[PDB]
Amino acid sequence: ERAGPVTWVMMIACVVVFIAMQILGDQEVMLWLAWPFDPTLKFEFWRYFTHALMHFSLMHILFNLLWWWYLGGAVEKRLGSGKLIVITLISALLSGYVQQKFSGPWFGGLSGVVYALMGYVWLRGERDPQSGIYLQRGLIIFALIWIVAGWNGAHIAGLAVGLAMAFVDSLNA
Amino acid sequence: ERAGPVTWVMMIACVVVFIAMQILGDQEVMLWLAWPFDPTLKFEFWRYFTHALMHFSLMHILFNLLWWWYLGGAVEKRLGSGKLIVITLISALLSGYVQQKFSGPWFGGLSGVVYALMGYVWLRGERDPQSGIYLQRGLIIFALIWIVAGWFDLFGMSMANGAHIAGLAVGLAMAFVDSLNA
Repeated sequence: ERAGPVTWVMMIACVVVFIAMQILGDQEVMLWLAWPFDPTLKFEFWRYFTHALMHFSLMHILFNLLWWWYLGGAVEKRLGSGKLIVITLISALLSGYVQQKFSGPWFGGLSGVVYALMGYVWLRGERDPQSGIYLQRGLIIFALIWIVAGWNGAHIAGLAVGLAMAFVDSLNA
Repeated sequence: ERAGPVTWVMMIACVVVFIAMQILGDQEVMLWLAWPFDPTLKFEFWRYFTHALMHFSLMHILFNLLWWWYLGGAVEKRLGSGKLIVITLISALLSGYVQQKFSGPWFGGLSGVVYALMGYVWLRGERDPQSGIYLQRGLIIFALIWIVAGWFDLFGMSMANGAHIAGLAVGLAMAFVDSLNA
């Protein structure tokens, strides 16, 4: 079993983004991918999303990609790539907007999306067991500890998203 | 022209597309602007949004652009273009997903985003009256005489449509969040 394209291309890219940042420096890269930090840049749409692709530390990228590898691979595997992409896009945007709103356009990371995967995977397994998707009991808290690991709101919004779609999804059948 | 840049470009973009669809026919333009309909296109990212650019009838694009211009406008003036772009992006995404999910990839319209702006606008005025934004009581009602003139003043069945609740949810979300700061 190998992880799907979505899950893979995200990991690799975030590794390639960390790439540039280490070399060129955090500053230079965010100058390129950061959430619109000036009106002049407001129409540069990629910015609404590319901020997820940026990490500032070893631990930061390491845990985010582990949660993304495990959750993100399970979702793409059982429910498909489309399901992963949307959860990602919406959660990246929502969280990005809540972050930008309260603390400035200078941030980066795949933690907003991770929290969405945590709320989506966990919720479905609980509501729609047979669906195949669920958050392993042991890992519930390597992650609820990643949920309580931070105490954030730019993380709640993302959780809300995961939770939202998961509700919709365990709402069909 | 008083309407801001976002509001303005979106309307022009919709007219330019509707025209093209007319032309090349709805089929062709969807081919290009429809939510990914085949794995081969899954990574053509514009598609996840561009679906909102297409309309299938005169009355479709009309009321859509009317509410967009009335509502979109207001937001963009009183709250900035950023606020309108993000509302447009998150609601286009969440509502197109729901749609696709339950009814496939062939759709279109700016109705999902209209449900979001209405919800936001309305909700923000009710919670943050002073923010300056609100949905004119009559207007609110030209939505409610309507949820209540298809639901109550009935016609079809119940227009509380699949993709329109997610769109609404988004706006109600961001509104609830913006009326939460102060």
